[PDB]
Amino acid sequence: GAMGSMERASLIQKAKLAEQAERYEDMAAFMKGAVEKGEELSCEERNLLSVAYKNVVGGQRAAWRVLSSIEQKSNEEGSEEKGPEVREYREKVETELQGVCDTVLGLLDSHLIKEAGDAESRVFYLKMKGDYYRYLAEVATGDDKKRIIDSARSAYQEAMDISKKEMPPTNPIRLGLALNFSVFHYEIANSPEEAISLAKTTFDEAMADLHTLSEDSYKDSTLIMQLLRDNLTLWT
Amino acid sequence: GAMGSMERASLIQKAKLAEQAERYEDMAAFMKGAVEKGEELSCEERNLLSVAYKNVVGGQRAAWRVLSSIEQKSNEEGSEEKGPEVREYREKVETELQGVCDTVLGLLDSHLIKEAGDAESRVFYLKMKGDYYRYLAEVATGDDKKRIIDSARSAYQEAMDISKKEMPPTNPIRLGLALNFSVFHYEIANSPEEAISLAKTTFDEAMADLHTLSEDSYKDSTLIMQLLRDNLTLWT
Amino acid sequence: PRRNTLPAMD
Amino acid sequence: PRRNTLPAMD
Ligand SMILES: [Mg+2]
Ligand SMILES: [Mg+2]
Ligand SMILES: [Mg+2]
Ligand SMILES: [Mg+2]
Repeated sequence: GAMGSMERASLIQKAKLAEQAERYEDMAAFMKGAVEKGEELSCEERNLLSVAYKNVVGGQRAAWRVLSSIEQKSNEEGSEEKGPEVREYREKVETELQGVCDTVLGLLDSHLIKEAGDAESRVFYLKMKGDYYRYLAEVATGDDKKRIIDSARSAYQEAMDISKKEMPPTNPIRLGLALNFSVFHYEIANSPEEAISLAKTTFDEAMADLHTLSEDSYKDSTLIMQLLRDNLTLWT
Repeated sequence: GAMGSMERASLIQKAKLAEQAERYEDMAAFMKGAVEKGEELSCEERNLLSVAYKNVVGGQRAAWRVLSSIEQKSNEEGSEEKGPEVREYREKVETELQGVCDTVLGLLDSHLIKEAGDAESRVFYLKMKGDYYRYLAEVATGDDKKRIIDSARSAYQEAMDISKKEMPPTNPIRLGLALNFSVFHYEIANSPEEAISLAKTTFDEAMADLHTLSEDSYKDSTLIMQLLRDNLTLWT
Repeated sequence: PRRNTLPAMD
Repeated sequence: PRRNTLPAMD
């Protein structure tokens, strides 16, 4: 690992500098280096890991969608043949995206998840596992697409089971997990009714628990509740 | 070169796809590959080259400025010592930036400029040479800073001399060259009066030539004239 | 206007 | 609000 000679604390420090500089590829490399030191991650370090890779894969996913759309127009009737270049470049971006997803899933499997015993860390990492299998599913077209989708589902489901048992309904990790699993149902699993049911139950149960919260916790939870409501408004 | 096996036309096609996908590092690699085919670039291909590398170096420059600012706060009195990490990471970003500038300057020197005989191509490439020496000057602190600055100045000056002789005062390349050379005077050469004089003379001479232009040429030239005016408003 | 997942890009 | 040079970033 290219980060093997750098101190864990220095990697975390530079991850935070990279975030401020909007150097998210650097941020992700620094956080990968920190994970590979072998120690568990704190709450703030987990969020650095998530923010870094989400920004990296977000650029790739946006690019893949643009290129996929161009590729599909070219396969319409009446479209002029322009050669293999669009497919080739879409495939190049797709392969790079899949490599980033494989890297994150590898970090979770070696060995973040197996050492995560607290609800907050285990649910966080299982949500991440569901998310990055979901991004693999967005580009999957072959024989293992069903298995990729079921890997995402299985990770989300175990995270949901733990979060329901161990976290209050307003917990921001529980809420973001439910938001993402709901989107999984809507656009990956072809299950829009499940997506809507999950978003609405999650919103309603969080609403009924807001009265227990401080002002700052209330702001954190209601922000995510609004994202759930926005999705419901889009879907109904 | 990693692009040596790809057709020139396919590299240009994929540069345009990369632009649409906002994959500017890819765009720049594709256009570098196209330049290394050895043929001269058309007007549209020159602009693809410029847009690609400007976006790449623009991310690096923005990052360097953030990191430089953090580094300077840390060297204030009363600032807590936090180790070498800020300087190290600023240096890392700076080295990568310098490598991109060196790559562009290498393309211009081997062999874009020496084959550029028309005013539009020669002025374009000399402006690029001034620009990328200018970005080297923005981060230069050592014994060759004066030589870097004079390389930028010399490139801009030859581009100015050609553009004055061979192009109308409303030509968009002439106008953008003057805009950038004016900024060179203001913030690299410590010559704000020269910067203001150049921007105002450039604006006034373009204004007096607008009557010769089509509607579409008028829109192109007046857009850049507004950037000159905005700089003058900032500086006076 | 895309549906929301978390975290969001910068 | 930064002074202008060309081209500008996306
Ligand atoms: Mg190392
Ligand atoms: Mg129904
Ligand atoms: Mg090749
Ligand atoms: Mg004066």
